[PDB]
Amino acid sequence: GQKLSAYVVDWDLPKSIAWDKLDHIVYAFAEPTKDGELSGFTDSQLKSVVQEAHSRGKSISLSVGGWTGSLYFSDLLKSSSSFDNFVSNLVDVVKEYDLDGLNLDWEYPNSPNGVACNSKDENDTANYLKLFKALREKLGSKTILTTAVPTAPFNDENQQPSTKLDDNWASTVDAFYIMAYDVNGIRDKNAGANAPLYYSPKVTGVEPTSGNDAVKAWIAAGIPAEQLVLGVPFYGRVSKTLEPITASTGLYVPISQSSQIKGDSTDEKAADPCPNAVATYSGQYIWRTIAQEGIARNSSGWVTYWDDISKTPYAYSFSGSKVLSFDDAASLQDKVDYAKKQGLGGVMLWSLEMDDDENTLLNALQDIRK
Repeated sequence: GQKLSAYVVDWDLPKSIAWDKLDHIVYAFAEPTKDGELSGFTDSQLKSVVQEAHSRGKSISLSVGGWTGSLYFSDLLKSSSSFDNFVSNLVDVVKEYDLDGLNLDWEYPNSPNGVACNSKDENDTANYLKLFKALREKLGSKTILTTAVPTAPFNDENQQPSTKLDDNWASTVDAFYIMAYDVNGIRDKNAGANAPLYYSPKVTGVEPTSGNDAVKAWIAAGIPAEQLVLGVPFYGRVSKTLEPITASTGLYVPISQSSQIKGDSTDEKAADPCPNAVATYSGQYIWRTIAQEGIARNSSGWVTYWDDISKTPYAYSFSGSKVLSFDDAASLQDKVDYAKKQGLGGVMLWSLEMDDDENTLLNALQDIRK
């Protein structure tokens, strides 16, 4: 298995990759086109990084899909001819780039969530498994086949999270990388954690999930814990509170749902790949910024707190009335402790370039690889 996997992104590769602090690089993203070709990544970068990984004895997978790369998965897999062509192209990419694996990041099978104009079909989840089976048959047992997954099992024919997965999921796919981040946001009445480790039903106005709830849901639906990988963020998110946060309010306070405020300098306005889509901010605030601004020592207009329920830090800036939910060394350690206790297969991180030059967050993950 891969104890610690790190996503790196084509549009912003890390200036230096800390190879000795990770086991697996996941290169994001190749985006399937309407014709089932793989586009949206930089040839020379992937070849450079594969060579570096291999020189260092490290495994590298290509991640296929991602948020803006999921438009065509449903269409591609629901037609026999496009399915076969897509499979052929995926096998070709593995050979062309000497990849050790493929990480499929369809966001999401049969879902009106994810990019609004994504194709969708009742058979999406069954077809996704068919895809993994085809890849397994063509590439063999050595290739690492993984999938990045939401906080509940893949949707069934009625767009409901599956309560019982086909046991060929676990027997075909090596690992399931749970995206236990971006959990709360403007779709919720109250602020909540970006990557809560726990969720308590006593808290209303937030999404009723967390790392723990997600892991439990995936295990309950049939995936053994050792094939689950807990994903963690190297960024936080800002929300705009309607009233100030104080020592008395805690994190879970009412927020503006009118529009997502900008996070840090990495938070560029961007529109989803749909007709007439409006450009929006994500509220992303990467660790490098959190560290540089001294948020943790109440600098730069922030006052920091810890949320004991979710086991994550948060901070309030009276200027702009912003709450930042984030992860630090302590909260990442707590996620690792949880992952080890649950006997998970490992952890993964999104994404590597977000760490500071001292590898503060990546260092916080090291207990998973021992």
